[PDB]
Amino acid sequence: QVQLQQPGAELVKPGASVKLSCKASGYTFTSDWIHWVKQRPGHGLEWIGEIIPSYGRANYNEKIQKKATLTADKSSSTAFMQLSSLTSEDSAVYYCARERGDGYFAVWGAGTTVTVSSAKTTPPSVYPLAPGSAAQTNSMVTLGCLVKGYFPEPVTVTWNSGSLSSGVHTFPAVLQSDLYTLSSSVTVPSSSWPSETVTCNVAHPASSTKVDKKIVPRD
Amino acid sequence: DILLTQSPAILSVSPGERVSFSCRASQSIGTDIHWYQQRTNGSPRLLIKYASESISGIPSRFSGSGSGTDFTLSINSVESEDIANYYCQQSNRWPFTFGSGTKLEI
Amino acid sequence: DILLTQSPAILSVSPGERVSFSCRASQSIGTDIHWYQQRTNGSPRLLIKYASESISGIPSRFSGSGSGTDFTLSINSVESEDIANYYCQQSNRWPFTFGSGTKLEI
Amino acid sequence: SALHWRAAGAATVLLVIVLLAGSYLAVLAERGAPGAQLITYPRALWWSVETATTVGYGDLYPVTLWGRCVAVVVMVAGITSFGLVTAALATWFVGREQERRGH
Amino acid sequence: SALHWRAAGAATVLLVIVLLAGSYLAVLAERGAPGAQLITYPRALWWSVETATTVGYGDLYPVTLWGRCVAVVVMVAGITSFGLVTAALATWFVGREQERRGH
Ligand SMILES: CCCCCCCCCO
Ligand SMILES: CCCCCCCCCO
Ligand SMILES: [Rb+]
Ligand SMILES: [Rb+]
Repeated sequence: QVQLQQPGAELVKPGASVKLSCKASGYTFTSDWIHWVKQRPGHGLEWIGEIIPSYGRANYNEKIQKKATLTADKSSSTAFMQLSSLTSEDSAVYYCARERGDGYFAVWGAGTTVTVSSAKTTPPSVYPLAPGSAAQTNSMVTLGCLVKGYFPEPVTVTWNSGSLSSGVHTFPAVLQSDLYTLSSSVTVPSSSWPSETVTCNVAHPASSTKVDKKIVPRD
Repeated sequence: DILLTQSPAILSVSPGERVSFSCRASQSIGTDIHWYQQRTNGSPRLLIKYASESISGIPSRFSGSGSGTDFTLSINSVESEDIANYYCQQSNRWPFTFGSGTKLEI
Repeated sequence: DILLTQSPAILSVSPGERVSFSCRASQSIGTDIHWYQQRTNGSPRLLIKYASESISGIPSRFSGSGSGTDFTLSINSVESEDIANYYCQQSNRWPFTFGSGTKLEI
Repeated sequence: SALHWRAAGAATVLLVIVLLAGSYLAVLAERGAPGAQLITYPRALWWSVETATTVGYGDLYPVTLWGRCVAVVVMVAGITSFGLVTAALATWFVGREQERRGH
Repeated sequence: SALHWRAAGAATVLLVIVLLAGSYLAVLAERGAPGAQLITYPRALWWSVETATTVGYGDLYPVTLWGRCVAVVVMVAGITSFGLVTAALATWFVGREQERRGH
């Protein structure tokens, strides 16, 4: 089971601050250190700092400007990272990881996408993508769903609650007028649809919303 | 602070070949180098610890070698699932540091 | 005798940016590097001791990092008063030595 | 049993405790100091053993004030413990020799 | 109290004095010698402690004649002091054991 649980996203206004959390599970030892790593889109992994829960001490990367403050709650096994007075430069994915005091990050969290912007949160509109009436088919058929008008990133798209993973392409989002848009593709044997249902599931953490949208042939 | 150089930044290999990722440290760090794999939109995953130690749940086709300042992460018979970014990390001297990363391309 | 290289000799930055001064030692000196600021017609003033230790009476926007042979003096949100020459100094091995200096220009 | 022997044992258990605690505290004190190598527990424990015995190869050593204070406690505990075993062995040979002389 | 115990204490205070004086003299003797690292008091004191205990990691050591002479005095003071504690512990276990045998 997921050893480190992090919230999917956090939207922050420039100048404001946010407190990221990381709930641990699995084995815990007095020698464990929880690390935080920053990764901006398209870049590498940058070490932020670390903390030792059983003692409460934290160390920080001296090479960068200090934006973080680390703490930990022993009873709830939760590690926290208070980011303050952020700017667009602070927008990135922030991972937490557990090190058993032996130098390597045995496990990482799924990461929390932090977006620094003034824009407002906007859940996505999901639209079906069924073939047109004159579209001829082969042994396979491609379906999809359009996810547009959302903010901030990200969204997680699954097919049939995750039971359908093969033949799926979820394209990177494009930003236009403070809103993102993307589409996801799915290909199944043509003989199996619509006999067997096909539904995309779209989760948008920033708005705590997850909607479904069954794909049925056009009227 | 130890600098980890990963060059080339991109490796183009054909399916089935043996590929090798390079990692050079600005100073001798014994075998305190660890390797991670990060697929598109995924979080990092430990592949090799201490330059050559296996990790359970990781395909046997992954191996590491080296000591001192030169380290190598190898993959026998590369395949589609191995497409990702590969990072090295050192734990010899504080603070821990990461390499710039290397993308595998088939 | 330890040589301290400070390059570039001049840094041109815009108001409010974060600037970074480099200091490289001819050999490893741990964290025994100290930084001084000298304004026009003024005497030197200690800014950072032992590569990263704060000094009382010095603006919090000044910080230092590094160890071994590579050291950095950073200034968050630079401003007019920061215009001056910046020198590093090592106390790891006798005799103590100074870097050639770096001028900040806004 | 006899004092010297009990003290020898106690010294051993107490030394083991100092090694473990020292390994833990060394890491705690050293992380945060750029350049420090005494920063993971397995090697820190090796460091504590070579300090307690005074072999001190020099492959690992504290660079911070607290790390060095931890080191002194380890050194003193090791030196004292081993010296206490020597004394226990002396008290043992002295008694036996008193017998062999029918005194 | 008893001699051995008083001597043990005296040896400790005298050792502390030698460490401090040694830290001071080491710096005094080493500055002026190019390449020397035993040149600031805080680390010199750390050096004196690891010489007195004989751990001698090798991160610091004198390179001049006078520094080395200072080092010998420190080593001898440390070795003697710690050895004197061992002997005091021996004199203690021997006496106690004489009791436990009703002699
Ligand atoms: C023996 C000295 C106390 C143990 C070390 C504590 C270090 C805390 C962090 O600075
Ligand atoms: C124990 C020897 C005397 C102390 C060192 C004095 C050095 C004076 C400068 O050369
Ligand atoms: Rb040594
Ligand atoms: Rb030694």
